[PDB]
Amino acid sequence: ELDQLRQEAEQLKNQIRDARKACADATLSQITNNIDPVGRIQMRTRRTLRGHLAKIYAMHWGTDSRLLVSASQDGKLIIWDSYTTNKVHAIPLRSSWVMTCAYAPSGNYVACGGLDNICSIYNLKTREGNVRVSRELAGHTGYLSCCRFLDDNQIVTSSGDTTCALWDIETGQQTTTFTGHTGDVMSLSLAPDTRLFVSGACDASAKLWDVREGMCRQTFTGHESDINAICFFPNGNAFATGSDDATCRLFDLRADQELMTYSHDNIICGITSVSFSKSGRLLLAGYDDFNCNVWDALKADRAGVLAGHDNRVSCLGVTDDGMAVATGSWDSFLKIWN
Amino acid sequence: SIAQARKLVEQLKMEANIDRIKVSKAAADLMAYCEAHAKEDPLLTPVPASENPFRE
Amino acid sequence: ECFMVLNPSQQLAIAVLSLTLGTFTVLENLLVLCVILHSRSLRCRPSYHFIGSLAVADLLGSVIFVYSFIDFHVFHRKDSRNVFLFKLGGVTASFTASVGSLFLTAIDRYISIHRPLAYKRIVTRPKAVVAFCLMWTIAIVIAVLPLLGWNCEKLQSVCSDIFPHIDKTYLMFWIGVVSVLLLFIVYAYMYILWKAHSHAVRMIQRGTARMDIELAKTLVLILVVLIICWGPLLAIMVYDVFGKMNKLIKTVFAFCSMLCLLNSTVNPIIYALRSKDLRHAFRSM
Amino acid sequence: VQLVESGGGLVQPGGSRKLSCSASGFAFSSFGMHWVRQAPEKGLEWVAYISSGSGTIYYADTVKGRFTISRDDPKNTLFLQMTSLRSEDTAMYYCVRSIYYYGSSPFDFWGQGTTLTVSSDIVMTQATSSVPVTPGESVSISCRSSKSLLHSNGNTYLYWFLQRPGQSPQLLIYRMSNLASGVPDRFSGSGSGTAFTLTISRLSAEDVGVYYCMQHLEYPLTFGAGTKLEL
Amino acid sequence: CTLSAEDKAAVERSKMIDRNLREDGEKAAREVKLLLLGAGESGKSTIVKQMKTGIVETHFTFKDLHFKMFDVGGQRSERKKWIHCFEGVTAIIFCVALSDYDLVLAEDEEMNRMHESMKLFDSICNNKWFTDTSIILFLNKKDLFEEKIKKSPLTICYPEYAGSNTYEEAAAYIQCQFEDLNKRKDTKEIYTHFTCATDTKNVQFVFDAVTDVIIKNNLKDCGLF
Ligand SMILES: CC(C)(CCCCCCN=C=S)c1cc(O)c2c(c1)OC(C)(C)[C@@H]1CC[C@@H](CO)C[C@@H]21
Repeated sequence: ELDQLRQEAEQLKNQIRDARKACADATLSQITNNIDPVGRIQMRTRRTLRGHLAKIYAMHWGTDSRLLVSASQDGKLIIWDSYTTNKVHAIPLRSSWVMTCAYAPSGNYVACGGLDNICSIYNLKTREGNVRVSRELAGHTGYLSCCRFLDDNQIVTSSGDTTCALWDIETGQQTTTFTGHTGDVMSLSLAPDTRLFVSGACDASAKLWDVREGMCRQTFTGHESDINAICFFPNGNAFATGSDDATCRLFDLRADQELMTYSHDNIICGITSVSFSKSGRLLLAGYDDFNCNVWDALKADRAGVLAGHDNRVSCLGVTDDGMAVATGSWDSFLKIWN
Repeated sequence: SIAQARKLVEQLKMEANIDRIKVSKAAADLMAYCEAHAKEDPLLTPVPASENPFRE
Repeated sequence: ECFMVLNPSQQLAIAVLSLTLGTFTVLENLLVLCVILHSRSLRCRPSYHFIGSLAVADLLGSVIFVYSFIDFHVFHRKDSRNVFLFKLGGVTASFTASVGSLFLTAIDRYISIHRPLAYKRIVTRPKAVVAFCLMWTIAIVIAVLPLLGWNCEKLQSVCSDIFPHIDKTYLMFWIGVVSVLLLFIVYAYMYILWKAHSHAVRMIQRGTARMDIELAKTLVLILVVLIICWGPLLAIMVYDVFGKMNKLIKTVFAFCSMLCLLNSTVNPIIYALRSKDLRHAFRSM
Repeated sequence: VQLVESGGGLVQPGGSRKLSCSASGFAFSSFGMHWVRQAPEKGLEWVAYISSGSGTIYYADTVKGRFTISRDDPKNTLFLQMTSLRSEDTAMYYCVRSIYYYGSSPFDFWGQGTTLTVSSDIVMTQATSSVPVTPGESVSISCRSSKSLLHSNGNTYLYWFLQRPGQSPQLLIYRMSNLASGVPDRFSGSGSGTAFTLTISRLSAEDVGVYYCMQHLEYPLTFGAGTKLEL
Repeated sequence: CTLSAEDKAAVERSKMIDRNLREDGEKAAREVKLLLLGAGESGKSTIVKQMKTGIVETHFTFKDLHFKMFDVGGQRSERKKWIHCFEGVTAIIFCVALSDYDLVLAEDEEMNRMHESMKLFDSICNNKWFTDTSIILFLNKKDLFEEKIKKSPLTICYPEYAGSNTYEEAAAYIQCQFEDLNKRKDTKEIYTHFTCATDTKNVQFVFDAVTDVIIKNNLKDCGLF
């Protein structure tokens, strides 16, 4: 019967709720007292990357912490040098509705997908000079929300038809397919060892997946609305979120429940992308009221504000060495906040 | 939705059987991660323009 | 030759007025020059440089005028050339740059209804500051030109009686190079009220008048301010090539000099208060 | 990807000739192109340069004013009109392509090179003779500048070229330590400042040829006289 | 400028990339980007056949004006999470089939098909993004609308109608049940047109109504309005 299975599933929901309550002996906010607070961190705009002409919807730092791809809502995908703010490439995309962007961690490839449901993969370091499309990864139904390279041949593209996927670039077919979400998937983040990834969604639930196994390890819940930001802790054992009830939550993969919450009562707006710092002490979350504000990650004190943008900060990225923070907004500028 | 109602429970049984450690130990290494690596974080303490690439 | 004519008791009335209306226009202009640069949504629209150019020119030209106007018309204190001639040359630089900026806002709104699909490309912050600067710098070199061209002290010309050191050979140039563009403004705002008239008839003759009469209120009230102020001001000073130059003309022309700051007082009302995109920033702040 | 060259012949001194290279196989309009000549018993020597979009043209001081480098980017050809040529302008005139962005490899492709016979500044000092060597041997080929090549941005602008004889030189080490695409990993460059070494750890007989170093700090743009290798 | 020979030539690449974005940000500013919304079973395919995956950009020129229409009906995803991509469109072309006043949708409980296209209309007028973007509204299939209003009245889809089974008494009733769904009668205009086989005068309506939007958007960009 369909009725007795819903009679059973809530008991398993009542068993996971009891098991997480058997482990919540001490809150993180009371363990993370009796330590030094981080104090106010002020970060000034060091660069402004100007050349876009529409809403920057995504960016991704290249793994050398100097290059920077940035997909915006014209047909362009500009690869910025950051240290002397030149444009290394400008890649005219085939559909100008791109909701995501990814720099491959070898430097060679760059992917961007969007409302065309297709994850085009570009080959920068080539022989004939110009940046060339190597693949167009079809096969999703809804819009693409986030693309992430594991290496130069696997890419994890979470789309909006309630499904993530794992691709093989050299062939062009989905190897696995991570389903189990209700409602859209809005952002993913690979673990720093690239074995697991989480995937925030529009049913207020992140979900820890395994790229080798093929289905969900554990499903986190606790938000009130659409989760549209995910960042792993740099340890790779916890992860933040960000949602449209204007609150972050630091979850944990080993305790299977959220550890703290990041809400100020003077913000009501919603979150577009979060990102930890190096060492996992800051939780720089990008909000709809045009400002990032650096939460301390252990105590919920809002330890600064990166207001320099004239519209919604819709993409946020900390370098792989932690030397700078690049945010990009719905006005076409992309300020780098060292 | 008989097939959908089974797949929700086959996952939930496998999700319930997970060795959960405590928040007393899930946070004591998240604390131990930051305090070990706060020397390597150029956003907690501002290191000067001598070690900054983004000075000018 | 000096022209010591002064009203007996009417002099202090208009001098503390222009000291205060010249501050009543600074209170009228302070919250427009600030709001046009405070608000991040307003500066990036390129026509607001022209409303910005009119903003400074009616503060660079209101308060430099009035001290040049009150101290001349209390005891005639300033009696040299350099304490006088450069000072009005600063005044007629701004009030050339103001009506220069009124010309820029007129051609800005001219092509935005003549060539409507191409206005967004043409008037851009590259091409905005192209003409935002050159009209300002050809104002002053058309203004401090008698310091570097003809003085009646420096050379032989017909010395005007309206202005002591500025010649009648200058006031076919300056009334030229104001009214060559002040006649363009009343054509520019005539085409707007006709190209909207040919538009407003068409959206009813198609179906599914009313467009232009919303615009015509806030157009002729601009178009008469360029006539209720710059009209009788330029109507008096054309007599200098002519043969009127009477004392009652010299009496009443002093009572139309402060119309040029009354122009400057009502110009942010007809340009910034009509701006709904500026009006909410006045509501917000 | 090839860069074939036209022109060539035997003009009288005082005469003129127009070299042209037809570049095909790459997006030619975004490549800064060069001309590099090689006197027939000697090493390489730099002649001219044109940028992407022809927006910046340099010349060497020996051929400044007489030579005009130009190109037609829709035609995918790059010219060099030489006027009032001397008897020292007899060389094989290679064309080079070089794209400059962050992390690019300039001078990566060299043209065939047409001989143009005629009828009769940083200095790079290699100074090493035709070294006889057995394969499998570690060879250190050392160049030496007259300036500290390490720029303020941390890049050391030294390039290492292998001209196998009968061919055009090819890039090996496209900055201080880097390696061109296609060079086997046994080649390695080392050093900083003024003394640089190209160390081929394992050897063969296929990488025999003469080895030029080149600086790239500023557009004098001189080559070293090549350390010849032989078996 | 303490730049090397390659650092100088890298900036010359950045400046000749900037010169190709600005030269392609003017080929993109000359075009008019519409947005063909509408519910299912409306006749959006009737309109993109009258002119010329997920999104499908349709290009067509009229009187030296290059249009672009983005039919996002093939998305089948959440409309909330990508409708801010079209925040700066010129004019939302809407489509309402007049002929679905008596048809119902079998999925939801009551689900009159006209009752949901009215509810999508209220959901895109009153978006926080579509404040300025003036809706062009195409009431499709008026020829099929007469040949079933002589049989069946409009009182099915709307109880609050008091009129006879005639076209003009009821076709204008639907327009005044659509033109008042916006709570912004001051910020945007709703242009309405009754397309059946009117295939010459539908792009002419869009060219006229976009030129009305282009003019009024210019006169607020100048401040004059
Ligand atoms: C701004 C405006 C309306 C016209 C300027 C342009 C005139 C063309 C010549 N440009 C040149 S050069 C103007 C009108 C005036 O009536 C006066 C003005 C300025 O300035 C002061 C206060 C110095 C005058 C003092 C002497 C007064 C005679 O009793 C006349 C006063």
